Amino acid sequence: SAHCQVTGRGPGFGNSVSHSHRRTPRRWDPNIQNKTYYLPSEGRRIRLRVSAKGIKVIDRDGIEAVVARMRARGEKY
Amino acid sequence: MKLILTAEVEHLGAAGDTVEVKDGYGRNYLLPRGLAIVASRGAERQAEEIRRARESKVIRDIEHANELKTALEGLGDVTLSVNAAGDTGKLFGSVTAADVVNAIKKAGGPNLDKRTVQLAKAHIKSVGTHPVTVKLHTGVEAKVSLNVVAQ
RNA sequence: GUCAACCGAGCGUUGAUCCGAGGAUGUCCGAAUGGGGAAACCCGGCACGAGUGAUGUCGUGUCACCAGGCGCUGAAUAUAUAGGCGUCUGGGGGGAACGCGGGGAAGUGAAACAUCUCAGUACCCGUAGGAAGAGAAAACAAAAUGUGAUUCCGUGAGUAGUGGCGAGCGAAAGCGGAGGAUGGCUAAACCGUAUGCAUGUGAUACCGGGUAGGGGUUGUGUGUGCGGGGUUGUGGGACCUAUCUU
RNA sequence: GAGCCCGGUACGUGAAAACCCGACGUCUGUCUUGAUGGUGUUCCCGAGUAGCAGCGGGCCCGUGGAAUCUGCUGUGAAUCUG
RNA sequence: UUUGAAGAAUGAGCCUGCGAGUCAGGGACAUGUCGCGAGGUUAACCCGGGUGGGGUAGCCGCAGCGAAAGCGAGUCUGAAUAGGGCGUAUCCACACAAGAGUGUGUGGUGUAGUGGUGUGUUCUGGACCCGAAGCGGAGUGAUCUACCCAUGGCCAGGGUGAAGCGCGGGUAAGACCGCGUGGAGGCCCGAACCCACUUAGGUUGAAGACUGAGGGGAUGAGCUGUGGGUAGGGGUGAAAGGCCAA
RNA sequence: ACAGGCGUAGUCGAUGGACAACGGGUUGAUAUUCCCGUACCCGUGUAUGUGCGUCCAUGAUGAAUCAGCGGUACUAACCAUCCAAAACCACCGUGACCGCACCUUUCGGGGUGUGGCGUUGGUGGGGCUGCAUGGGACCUUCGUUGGUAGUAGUCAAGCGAUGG
RNA sequence: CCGGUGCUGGAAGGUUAAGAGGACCCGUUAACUCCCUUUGGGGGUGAAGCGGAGAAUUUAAGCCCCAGUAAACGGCGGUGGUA
RNA sequence: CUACAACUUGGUAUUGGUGCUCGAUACGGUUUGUGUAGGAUAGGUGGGAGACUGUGAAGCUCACACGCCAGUGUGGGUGGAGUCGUUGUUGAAAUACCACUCUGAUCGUAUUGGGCCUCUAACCUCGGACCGUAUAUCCGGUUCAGGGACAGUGCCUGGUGGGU
RNA sequence: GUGUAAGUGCACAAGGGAGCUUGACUGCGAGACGGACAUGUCGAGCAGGGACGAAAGUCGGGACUAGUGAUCCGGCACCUCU
Repeated sequence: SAHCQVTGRGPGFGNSVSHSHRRTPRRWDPNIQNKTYYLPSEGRRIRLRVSAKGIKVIDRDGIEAVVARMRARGEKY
Repeated sequence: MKLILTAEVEHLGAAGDTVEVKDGYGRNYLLPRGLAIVASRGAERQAEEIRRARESKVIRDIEHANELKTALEGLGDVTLSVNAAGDTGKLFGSVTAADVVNAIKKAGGPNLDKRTVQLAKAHIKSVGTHPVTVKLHTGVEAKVSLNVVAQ
């Protein structure tokens, strides 16, 4: 995928099941979405690819904080 | 989402109240309008609620209030406080819109919005005296006469 | 130089041929990078210089892409932004193995076979380094008054065990050793700070008491960036508060 | 078929320049305005995390009574009688 | 190799050279030999120009029975010394009991394992050698052939005579009829060209799929050229399980 | 997931489009290529002259007003319409309701037509206040013209698109 | 020809996952009441809490079921006797 | 036979507001305790010597209704001092006041839920217009219009499934 | 005739009948058969505690041979094992 942006919750690769096994993965994706937000600092609307988890992070942490944390990682937002 | 209301709303209460509501309501409707505030801290939330309430009450305007502010925008010279280097004639840091509007607060009276201030047309960071204009109305806009504190 | 002779013409005691380290030159293709291209071949721009009666021509340089920093502008549109223009530094690809993270089979064995095994091997990817990774206890142990970062080797052990309890897989603790740095640096409470979004007790508060001018070291908030203080386990630390006070 | 012919060995010599080791003096900081201990209570000790549930990986361990380590979702706590 | 091959069962043209039970590992079992002997021996490692010295962590023996606790020359089961199972190197000498097959208590004789090495078999590894069809991963290939796209070119020559149009008859007006023009057609005969039906030959060929004489289509669902695209469980296919570099 | 898949600007790509040469001779070997002759298409200089317009200014336009005639027309307010605010009179099966004679187990409960305020209710017309409408103008004023102000400015050698 | 299989439609029912629930019990034990020799060992009740497997109940599609559909796959019979 | 893709169902995060309707949970006054002695459905139960009335009560017709239809409590209104005190019968006493409150049916209040009618602010728009842009059926951004807590995506789950 | 196929046996009855009744037990087992191996078959005799019988003595299923299925993995009751 375009890859998460605030955390880095990438995929994973499972395998087997019950009822006798069979070996066979099925990526365990993450739940990213395309929520947008508003930066009152620079007067702008930003769209991101963020999981619901990361939305939780935002609403109990801020957006400025998050973009600074992403600036660190230098994601091409 | 534990948040402190700023205005009155259906089935919540009135301004100043404290409510535990649904997360998305508070996420999408209230909080990104400056109509509420998170409840994280006692005095922090209290001060933010008080100040936001005063500012929301004081920010209003109508078309005729714009027609009157179009006349009252020719105020006296509203000066601006500065820390910079007068060595070469360049300013250390760009000066806010809050500073200009609080100068108007303590000189002329109107406590306007930082948003509509055409500070770009001011071109701060050249030491001198910058003119200014503001989106008061759709069509009507009036001008202010300004000066700077020499550094 | 040579396979590799032949011929011709020469140099060398004024130190040749030869050997070593550094420099210079370094056509064209190639990450290839001015644009283009069937790889090594076609066309140009800009500044300067050479050249013709002028054009053509020639020479020296430089012009790609992105990431970041700085600088100018801030389109719809108001704030202002994406973007645009200039400059500065990086990266770009190759490599024989060795490494770490991720993906990831099958023939085979099971006298068939799917679970299992072959193997997390081959191979593929992304990035490295001269080595890598791990690494300072939210660990082991068993009432012994014990050990004291990690890694790699020997043993424990083909054992305890696991397993269509079938084929087969398979430790660790502990013990002896190599090497020793039983290593260091931070965040938070708390202050001093620049600030930045807010407001206005507009005052008995900003500080060492007190003698006090002010009348706000903004009055009180709140995160930000800087500086101190603080780095622990038998708990420590910041407030507090006595004592000697190198 | 060579100890005494030749090349060379045992052995001792040798570097204007460049490169690598330390060695130094520069240069750079850094503690110095300090410490040892006392004493009774408030505050802090790394949060979308640890934990629990659902699918999965790998650990001697094939879901089994199955800890510890972990990946994705969902939910989601306290600071030392922790 | 076969019950049985001189065998009309296979293999070998001839010579010369090359070509198949191997190695690892303190692995396992059995057995020779050597050192030690109720003891035996070291591993990693350290020091050693060398093959040598050290290194006690470990392993094998020295007591077993029992699922286990646990007990101990006895122990387990069991209510039981009441029989049995396993064990107490073995033999030797005296006793008591029975001859249901011998046992039980004494005394002495006193227990032999381990580490190197050689041989044989054996376990894990390609495991005496050669031999598949075929499974999987990553890539190369549409210059042949299948289809499509873009753009050009080629189809001698001779016949038939549709629609329409005109004139005339006919009409009340038409429909209808004749003469002419026009010159359509997945039309006709036939070369180039594209195919390939029969037949003869060729069949260690002229040819790794052809030739001779005849044959089908031959203005169209055409043939062909230049450039290009689709790629492997996938393509493409006027579909035969055909074609995708003999 | 990463590798990489698509793809706009753009850039490459003829098998096509546009673009200027024909004949003869020559060597042992080349030839619309060299030679002979006659032609053509790009650009480039020097000079010759016919007309040239910038400067002179030669002609030829508009701005746009102070404003006058009549007329969109916040409009002070006027020509015609209904309905119902409170609502006017006439009457009609009335929630409680005041209430003639009687059905009715012999009676505490099941009713009827005329009768009365109320008119939870129903029909008809007239003084009626709110209403907006089309018509003509006044303020604003937009349409028609005298001075003016084609005066100061403006178009006029050319080349002229990377656009239509 | 609508029985069998399939397609479309419609849910009165029966079976029906996950999830939400968490009755009742079983582990552990703060605290008591007896047993005994004595240097507290062995028995019972055993609060809340933390845990274990957990029911009752509410649960959709589907399936069973009700009709239609064959230019939809498909299927189309015998003995006897009488002129 | 086992399994996977793809499709599909539901729960859940994204993902919310108001209204109505249908459930049970708890704070709350409430309907309601037929054993004979007998006014006799005797609410069991702990203080217990008057009993609430008059901040307007018997018997009462009627608004009401259950119904174990003998009977039950309730209210417009007269009534204006009435039943009653262990009334005595008893395991048990009033159904006197006060009350821990259970086998009950009703109903306010926090809820916990679902379904339905809707708003928009998340979200979607290969719908439009403008800009970056000179060129761009791309892409992004603003805005208009619309849809709309549905759909899409993630995680768990059931089903069909020779398509593999 | 012998519960059920056939054979070997049964009159000395193992056939027929009547009374008590649970040995259709527990802990073992000398020596033997048969034997690829695992399986399979009988077994006198000892001990507790019983039945029947007056006692001797017989009874560890049925006149005998068929009537059933290894191992692994789970389930129930009891144990003074962990």
